[PDB]
Amino acid sequence: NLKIVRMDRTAGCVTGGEEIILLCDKVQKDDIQIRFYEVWEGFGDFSPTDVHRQFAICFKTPKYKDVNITKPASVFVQLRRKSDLETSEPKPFLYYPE
Amino acid sequence: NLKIVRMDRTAGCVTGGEEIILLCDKVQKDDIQIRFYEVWEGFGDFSPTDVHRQFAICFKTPKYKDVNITKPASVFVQLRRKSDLETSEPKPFLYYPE
Repeated sequence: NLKIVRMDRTAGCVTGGEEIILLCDKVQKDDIQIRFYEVWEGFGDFSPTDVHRQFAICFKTPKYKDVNITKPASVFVQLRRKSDLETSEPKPFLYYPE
Repeated sequence: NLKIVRMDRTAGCVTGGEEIILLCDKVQKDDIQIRFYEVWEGFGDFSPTDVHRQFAICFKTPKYKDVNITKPASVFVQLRRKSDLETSEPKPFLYYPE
């Protein structure tokens, strides 16, 4: 089962598109997503080639639901397997205004 | 043989101590170093537990040789095996003034 071991950033701008490196326990590159949620949900933008040897993922943050927030919005991020929707424990993530 | 596949930062402040995540091809956690060089050399600060499943390394940058530079200093970074001193191809890295 799924685990986010580390992320180099736990915050990002509401506009999205910012690169993060996430370290995970073993995943399958074609059966993995990164889900940001609050239910609002957005997905990390990456392809299977951005999964590094099943143990890391380089991705770009999704745009948050509201790019006009005036203060930070606390969300969660989890790994999720596409096939059976199994998830990791969530990590907090802070979206901040532009 | 050794390869730096990606680093989340390719620059840092001369004072060192900044966290980087490096993605690499397979290493042994007890037989790996990260060497910054220009011969001046400094080493990434990490322990074997900071090596993630042999495919990534979380480390802190070394302090540069001169913390009083007034413009950026271009150095190289390589993986190096401690046992036999085998190295990866170098990646450029820019140190910048405080």
